[PDB]
Amino acid sequence: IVGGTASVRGEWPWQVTLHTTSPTQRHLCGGSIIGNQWILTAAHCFYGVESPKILRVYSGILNQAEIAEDTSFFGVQEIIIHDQYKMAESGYDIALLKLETTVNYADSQRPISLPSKGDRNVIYTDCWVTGWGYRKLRDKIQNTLQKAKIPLVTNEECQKRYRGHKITHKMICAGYREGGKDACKGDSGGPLSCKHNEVWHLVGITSWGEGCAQRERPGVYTNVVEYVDWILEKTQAV
Ligand SMILES: O=C(N[C@@H](Cc1ccccc1)C(=O)NCc1cc(=O)[nH]c2ccc(Cl)cc12)c1ccc2[nH]c(=O)cc(O)c2c1
Ligand SMILES: [Cl-]
Repeated sequence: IVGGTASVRGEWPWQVTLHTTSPTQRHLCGGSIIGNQWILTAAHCFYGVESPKILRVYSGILNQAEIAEDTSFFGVQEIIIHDQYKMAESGYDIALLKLETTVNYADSQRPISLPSKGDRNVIYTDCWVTGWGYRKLRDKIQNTLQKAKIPLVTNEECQKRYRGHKITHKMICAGYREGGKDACKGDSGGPLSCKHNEVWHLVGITSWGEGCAQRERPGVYTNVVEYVDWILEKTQAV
């Protein structure tokens, strides 16, 4: 996260840190708890991941220092990537992780509500992006979960800012005209969370951008409301 601040413990209790054990253990991506056995994240996080067996999900984490070899984690039973996903910049950057055990909800870890299809008209004015990513384009993974308030931009505006890309209605953008605050490397798969009427929704998934925090380069997020049928369909049994 560029231009953000340290979070309070438990203010983002849907936020997970997804780790890989290969070759040694490190943070890979963000993700959101959406159900007792379900993390929602970005499809591009699994480039070159051959097996779900090298994945570990940590919940209720503020600082990465909390993760040691004795720290408990959720194993991943199944990675489900959207079958139309080819790569982040051309959309469909959405994946589900089916955990091996279920999350026991608490003030430290519980789920975020998916957007309603009826919410497509709501103008959100209280949106935050969170993560352990870089504080600038060349940098490293941060210890403490950062947060940044960032206004959504319209798809017409965002399209103007990426004339070499096709910014579709299944993408949503957010950023300042002058830059300054943004997601950056390490943040992807994490939530773009918008509070409306005292209720938080999972409006987007951190996907990509050109650079981090540049002027006239909004962050691009998976537009979650566009995938509520896909999520329902994929999270059923057998
Ligand atoms: O590059 C990373 N993530 C990329 C995506 C990715 C994920 C997994 C493997 C390869 C690449 C990212 O966050 N991508 C999102 C992203 C990148 C960027 O440069 N600018 C942005 C501007 C706006 C928005 Cl919304 C997103 C971005 C990434 C992930 C985990 C890491 N762990 C480490 O221990 C050390 C790292 O250096 C590291 C880097
Ligand atoms: Cl472009």
